[PDB]
Amino acid sequence: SFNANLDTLYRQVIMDHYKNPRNKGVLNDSIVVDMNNPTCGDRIRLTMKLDGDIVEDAKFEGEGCSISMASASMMTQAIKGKDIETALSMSKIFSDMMQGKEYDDSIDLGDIEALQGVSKFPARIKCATLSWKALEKGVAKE
Ligand SMILES: [Zn+2]
Repeated sequence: SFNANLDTLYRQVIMDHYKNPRNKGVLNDSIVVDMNNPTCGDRIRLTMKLDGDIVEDAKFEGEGCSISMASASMMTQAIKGKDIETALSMSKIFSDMMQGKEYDDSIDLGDIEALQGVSKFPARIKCATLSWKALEKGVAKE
């Protein structure tokens, strides 16, 4: 069916980020945040190189389900070059998309919109948010 094909296309984007992750590794001279989601057993180490308040670079290492690792990939791709304020606005928009609301759709959220499917399964919301919590934890360390 058509809804099925659209779901499959979304899923193919998510699997592209899971099997072709962006920004894998660990940055030198960076903020390091470790974060884990015991409710799925996902763990991530996010590093961020900030130029003042500009996300100059962001990498992650980790192990978890397709959702958490794909979300980390999409987040690192989406926030690079943005200021902290914009990254946090993107985090709030993503949270709203996760909660099922009408999120702000006039700022570059890139690949992240494929993760809207996950609002359908509440238990998987934690997977999708792991990286963003690390991001927030990262930038509340100034
Ligand atoms: Zn998970």
